[PDB]
Amino acid sequence: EFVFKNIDGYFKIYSKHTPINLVRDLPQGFSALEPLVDLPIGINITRFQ
Amino acid sequence: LVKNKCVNFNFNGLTGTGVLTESNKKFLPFQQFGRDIADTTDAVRDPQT
Ligand SMILES: *[C@@H]1O[C@H](CO)[C@@H](O)[C@H](O)[C@H]1NC(C)=O
Repeated sequence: EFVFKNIDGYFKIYSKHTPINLVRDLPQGFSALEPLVDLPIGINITRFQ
Repeated sequence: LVKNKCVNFNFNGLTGTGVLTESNKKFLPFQQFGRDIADTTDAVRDPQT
């Protein structure tokens, strides 16, 4: 799982990696993302692929 | 680094006065600060060490 947020001039990426016992959907259990990378770029994005 | 003696401490433009002793509590690599329940700067990470 990776969460990407762009605020106040710098791009941010947060990632937490966990193996899941059940294939269907996503685990109900709570897992908190730990920042892996923080990038200072002024880039703007209105689309992602 | 002086320990066990009250001394003025400045870390990255942050200044506080106290006795600095090693903290048993451990935190993840990304974190650079520790705080108390009163939103006070309870613990630090020496930048050099
Ligand atoms: C950033 O993106 C938004 C949405 O596309 C746009 O309105 C804005 O002009 C862009 N660039 C800057 C420098 O604000």
